[PDB]
Amino acid sequence: LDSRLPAFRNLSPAARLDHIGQLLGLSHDDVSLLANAGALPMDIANGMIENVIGTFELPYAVASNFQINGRDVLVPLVVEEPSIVAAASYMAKLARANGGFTTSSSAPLMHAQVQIVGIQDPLNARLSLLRRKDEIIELANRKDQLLNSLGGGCRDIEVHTFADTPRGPMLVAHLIVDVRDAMGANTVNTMAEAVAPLMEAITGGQVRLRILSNLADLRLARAQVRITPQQLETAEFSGEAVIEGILDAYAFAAVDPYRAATHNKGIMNGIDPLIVATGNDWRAVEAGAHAYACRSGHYGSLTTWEKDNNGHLVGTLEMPMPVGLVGGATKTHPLAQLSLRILGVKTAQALAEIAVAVGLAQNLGAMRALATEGI
Amino acid sequence: LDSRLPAFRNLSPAARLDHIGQLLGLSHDDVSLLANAGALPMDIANGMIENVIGTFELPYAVASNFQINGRDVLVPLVVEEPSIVAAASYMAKLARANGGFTTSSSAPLMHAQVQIVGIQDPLNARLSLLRRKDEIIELANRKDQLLNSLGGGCRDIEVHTFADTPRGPMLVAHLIVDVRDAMGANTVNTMAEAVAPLMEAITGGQVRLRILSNLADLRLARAQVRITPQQLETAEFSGEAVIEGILDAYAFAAVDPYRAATHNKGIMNGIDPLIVATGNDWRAVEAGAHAYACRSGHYGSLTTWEKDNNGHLVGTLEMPMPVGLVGGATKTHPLAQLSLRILGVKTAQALAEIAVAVGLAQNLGAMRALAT
Repeated sequence: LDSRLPAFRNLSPAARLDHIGQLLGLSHDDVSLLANAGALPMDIANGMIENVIGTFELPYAVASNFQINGRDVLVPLVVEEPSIVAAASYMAKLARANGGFTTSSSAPLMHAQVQIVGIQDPLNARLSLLRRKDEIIELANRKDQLLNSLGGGCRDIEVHTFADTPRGPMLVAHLIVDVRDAMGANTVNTMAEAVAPLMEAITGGQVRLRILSNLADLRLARAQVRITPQQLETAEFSGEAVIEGILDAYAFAAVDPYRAATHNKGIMNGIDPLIVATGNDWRAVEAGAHAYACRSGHYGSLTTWEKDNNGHLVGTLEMPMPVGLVGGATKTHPLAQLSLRILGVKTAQALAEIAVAVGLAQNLGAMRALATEGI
Repeated sequence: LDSRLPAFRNLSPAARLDHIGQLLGLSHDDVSLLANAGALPMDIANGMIENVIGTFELPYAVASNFQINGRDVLVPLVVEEPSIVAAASYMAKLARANGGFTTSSSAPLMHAQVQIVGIQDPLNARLSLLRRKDEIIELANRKDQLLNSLGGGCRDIEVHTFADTPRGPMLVAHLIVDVRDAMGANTVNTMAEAVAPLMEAITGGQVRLRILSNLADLRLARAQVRITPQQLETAEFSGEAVIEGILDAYAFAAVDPYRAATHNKGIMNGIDPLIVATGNDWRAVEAGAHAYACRSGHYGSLTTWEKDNNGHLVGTLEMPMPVGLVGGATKTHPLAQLSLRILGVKTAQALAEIAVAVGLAQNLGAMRALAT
């Protein structure tokens, strides 16, 4: 319940573990998982990917001070780069004074693309599909009733066209599916294959690809922070000046893709480590994050920074966050299961909300640093 | 070296390791590193990042069959998702028949950004900097004399302007630096801080940010592959039909960002694992890759696929690839050092070339699967 971890940064790893062991009430066996190497059995490892000849380790750390919608959370991170954990913890600390981080998210919605070719009337074919939308949605939904009972399932169908391409005219259907606590790939791919035949019948063309889109722009996670001028006071700068500089730094990233790429990288320095820690696919999160950053036809910043009516620094982070609590290595990796135990997350979207708060804090630290450094 | 690794997929991890051990001539000490857990000492781990309480493992695998510019290479990969290693190995295998992968790259060039504000004459200030470009380049080239004798160093300066910004007018200088075998961040950031004072004097404004740009578009790595129709016909599909479908798949990715994001993700499924294996920063490679994919204003495909004059399928992958043989975890992690040993790479750009070939092969497999 209290994530402030005093002196944590100077406690030996063992001491730190013990600590985390107590405030979370961790089981004996659970502490053993991080106290001795080899938590990932070779036969579990050998079953995960192919041509396995061993394992590879990265430091497992915990960021402190985080507070999500008023409640404290400890955050596990796996990465090789220094400063990330510290910066995240420090900004999280400044965040608590003004209420911590405020988050929210959309329903866990993923797209499954169903590409159709060979139709001479793609535009007309599109209306035929929309005409029988509910018929397509039902076929897809009778392929996984458990999910429907669990509160998920196909909720809609969008169809897009690309009549003129070097390869001919293309029609692309998008199955919109609520995947509850899964990242969604197989739930979605599965349904895509189940409707493909019916779509062929309705359009008269042939389905080419049936697969999820990593541009999960219907599964957004949101986070907000607020920092006051008092908190940003350094030896040589006024907390106000620093706020103004951070604003100049954000503007620079909003206009220059060379700065934006770097700016967003910092955001991912905070997010990716939590993804690995929970056994999730970091390539999926990365692709969705960057593709979304250039949705305006201009590669820009995923976060926003402004000075509010009180003169306070307020930042935002809204982005796609496809992540899961079940699925793949999230279940088979003992440490992934433990990370979820440390986080206390009950839904995939809850984990997603924590991800953007950490990403927002990481961006903040990076900018505060650059903004406060002297010539 | 012969990277066939026959029956490798079915050998036990121990057998696979021994096999990699003979084949490479690794010492008992080196094999010991993958044969027992804990290759990464806590005190090494504890010094790597902050608030450490332990370690986290991921499978360490080796993709087979790769051939770079005629020479065989074994490729280490660390990832949690299945199919990646197998797909990469299988496409590499098809690639050998037609010469394997042909690669190349630019010099290891990185940008260091030096943002300048507080001036009412940015456009004019820019010419003043260009006027003394050489004076700036030399100052920077002293902050790191070792780099220069190794064959690297600041090689140029570009200056860009942003006249109207809701925050005022902005001038941004770009130091172009050859970082040899480093990824470059600290080499570049240091030089940026060394010139910032001189730039302030020349423009009259004040330096805000001084930091490298992760959009490493001056450090590109290139890979090519060729597959014949014979190699691509299944029990149910004709090779040419398959080549044609792959072509339809590429076209789809070139126009639809929803497909491109997925298409490019697959490319990174192949690249990121090699990055982690060598202790490199995977966020840096990811950011540069995707930012580069939408440079034209439209988020598209990093790879290209075409049918050449003899009807053969030919793909390419050109993209920024900032990686290092030295720097950070690449040196302190015993397994990172071992991965470089297995790779046999002598320069950072050589590792970069292997990265795009693996990324190209991964994209290929994904597409062959879906059109099949």
